[PDB]
Amino acid sequence: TYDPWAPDPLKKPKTLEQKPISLAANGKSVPAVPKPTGGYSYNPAFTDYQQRLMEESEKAIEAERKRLQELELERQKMEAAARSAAEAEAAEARAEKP
Amino acid sequence: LSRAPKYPRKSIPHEPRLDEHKIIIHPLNTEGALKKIEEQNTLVFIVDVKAN
Amino acid sequence: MKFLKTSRVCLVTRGRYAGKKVVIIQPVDQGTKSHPYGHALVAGIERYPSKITRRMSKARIEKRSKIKPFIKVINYNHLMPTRYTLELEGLKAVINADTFKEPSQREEAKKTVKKVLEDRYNSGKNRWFFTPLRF
Amino acid sequence: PQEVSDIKKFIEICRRKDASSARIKKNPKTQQIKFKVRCQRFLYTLVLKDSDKAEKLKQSLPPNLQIKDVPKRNKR
Amino acid sequence: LVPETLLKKRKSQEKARAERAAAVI
Amino acid sequence: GKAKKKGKSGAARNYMTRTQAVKKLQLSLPDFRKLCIWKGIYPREPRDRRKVNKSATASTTFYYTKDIQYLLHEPLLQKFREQKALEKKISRALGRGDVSNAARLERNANLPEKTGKPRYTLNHIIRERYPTFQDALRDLDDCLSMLFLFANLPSTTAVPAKMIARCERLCHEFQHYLIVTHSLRKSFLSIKGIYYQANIQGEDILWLVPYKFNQRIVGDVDFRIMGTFVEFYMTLLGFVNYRLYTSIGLKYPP
Amino acid sequence: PKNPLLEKRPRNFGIGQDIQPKRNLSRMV
Amino acid sequence: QLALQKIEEGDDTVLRRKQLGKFKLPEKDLELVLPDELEDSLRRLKPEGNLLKDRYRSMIVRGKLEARRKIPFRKQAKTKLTEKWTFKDFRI
RNA sequence: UCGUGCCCCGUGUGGCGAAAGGGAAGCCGGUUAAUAUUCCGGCACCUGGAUGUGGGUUUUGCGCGGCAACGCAACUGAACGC
Repeated sequence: TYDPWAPDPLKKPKTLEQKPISLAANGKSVPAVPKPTGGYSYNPAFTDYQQRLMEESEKAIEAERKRLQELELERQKMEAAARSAAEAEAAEARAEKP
Repeated sequence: LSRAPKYPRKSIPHEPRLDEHKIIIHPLNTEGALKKIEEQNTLVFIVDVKAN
Repeated sequence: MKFLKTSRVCLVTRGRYAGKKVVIIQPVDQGTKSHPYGHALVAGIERYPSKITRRMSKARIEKRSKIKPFIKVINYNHLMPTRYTLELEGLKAVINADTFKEPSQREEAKKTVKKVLEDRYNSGKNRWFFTPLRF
Repeated sequence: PQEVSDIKKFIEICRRKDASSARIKKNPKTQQIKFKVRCQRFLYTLVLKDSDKAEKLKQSLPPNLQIKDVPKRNKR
Repeated sequence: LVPETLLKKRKSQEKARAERAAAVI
Repeated sequence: GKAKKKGKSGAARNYMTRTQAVKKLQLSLPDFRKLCIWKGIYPREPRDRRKVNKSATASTTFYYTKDIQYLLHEPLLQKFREQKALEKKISRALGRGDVSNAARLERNANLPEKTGKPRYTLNHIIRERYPTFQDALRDLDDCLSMLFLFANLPSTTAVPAKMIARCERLCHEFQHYLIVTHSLRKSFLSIKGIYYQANIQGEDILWLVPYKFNQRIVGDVDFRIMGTFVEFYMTLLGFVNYRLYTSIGLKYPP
Repeated sequence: PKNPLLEKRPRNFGIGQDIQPKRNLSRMV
Repeated sequence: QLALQKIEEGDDTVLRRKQLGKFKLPEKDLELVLPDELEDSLRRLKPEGNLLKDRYRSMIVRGKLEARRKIPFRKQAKTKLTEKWTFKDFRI
């Protein structure tokens, strides 16, 4: 068997010792398996479940509000383009010793 | 492919040709160097011709 | 018959906006005290919208369809008139002579010009005005 | 060498980190006083009329900055 | 805007996307 | 002295793009990605990517030039070329109709679909990546989560069925070690899976195991690179199991 | 509906017009 | 004032704005049992999420590899079909 | 991802050959028995690299002004071309 822990570069470069990039917004290293909370239980406590439900509820509320707002902006942009097109069509029809 | 020789052509690598004992030969004891010692805080040495 | 009227499309031939296309907001043939020659108050495009291809995403299309406008007092000798006309209701009296005496009024006028021009560009009409001249 | 014409700019220059030293030159024949501050790239000179307020500018200059008067003879 | 129906809609969209991803000589 | 030229030092020398690295190593893209996963070569980000490559975009991948130089000396490169030449010889034997020669040469390929083991041996890589057994114990969380997940997957070309059986075997051996040393500490029934926390030689080890159901493989993951991770982690877990069994004085493998 | 800002820009490959497209030239290699 | 302005574990739910790879990672799918879907036994538990996708996301977030998309079709080499000389010269 | 490939481009070919041709950048004062635009003091510059601070630009995303000649401390710009 083989048991580890018991010109080629026999030393690794320091660039390999450099830590990888983290995509976390605080920039800190994320664990491979983060520790779960009580709100992720299959049979959760009532307070943990209600806290998670309130957080996801407000996130859904703000997401739907943003989606409706951008939909209304797109609708107003389309209506303004249609009105400008109608105005352009009407203008074309009208033209046709010290 | 890069070379992967079955024997090294040179068995022993050379020692460094220009070490410090060969680079510095002796300081200069002339009166100009002795002037420069306290005038400019400068020491004058005779060194190897191939040392930068 | 006179052709340097409102809604006339012209090309700027001199200055920082040389080569750009403008629409005449107001013609001053007799001149003013500050500009004692035939001149025009114009609004035009400084940065044309980029080309749009069929595989572009909606966000990319919205980003590339933006227009940077400008407003200008320009001598008639520095304009090349074109047979094209650009009739826009939103640009009626958007600028006057006193617009150029205050930096904030120029900002508001350029915002209005940007809105009206982007509306007309999104309509798909007057494509010659929104394509850049190659020279 | 650069001449500074504004007191606020001169105070910022004297508060810069690379301001190694400063000296005061007095020219009584022209009734003027020069404040020179040595930085990494440039020597900055502020030229003033010789006056008590020009003397009090030294107290508004930073204390950690070494400030010396120029002698009448530049001995090597 | 009922948050329960919004969360149900988001979940059903997510399972829809997940099932779509997992699916003469 | 002589005036330097622009772009000959600094970040332009410090970084290489993935295209430059692949051409420098003279590899195919799957072999390069596999080798980067196995040797721990990570993507990097220069301050100004235009100083490295004028055609770079936001999706351009960069690496350290010294890391690519280090990859030049890895013995797995000759293993890759040997396996490619061996596959050409097998194709020649089959095309000439020498079925016995083709079988004999195929026995030298060491395919995972008959051995249950990775196509290339990563034993020398294990010691390079983990200088200490404590470092191996600290990477056991990712190793155990990946292997316990892949023990419940269907057979694919990336991970064949015999390799899946070996994953299950290694996980069972690790579980038997935990049983006989009473190292298991905590467990949790979440909505995603079962969490286990054990303590081995003073190191807390937390890993997540799926509930026994049909697991869904979606196109949103890169399953072949996940298989390369599986090969590396089964090579690691074999040695971890051997060390733990030998430490508590048991015969390994059971 | 297709975007009204999409445009067709056909190329004319006659003599003295737009640059010739890249053709199969294997007969003349 | 300038000095005051200069003076004033990672969580995977909030990511940085810059992407690592071909695209910025999407927000994680909702891992939550709704109140109408709540069960009272382990047998009727409906498991949430995807563990393989979670491990892949963990790899990308911790920066061992960049995020790439699947290429279902690769561009083929431009070729021309022609008839072999023997089949052209065949006569009957 | 049929993972072990594909795409783009065309111009050829290397070297030597000028202490008066072309060419990135240093001045003054002092100093030795004998060197000095080379040493010492003061005051600068060029080339290349890395990465900060201030300032600039941006919610009308990539500055503003002048009729204009053009100006202003900044004020994106790959391939391929002029």
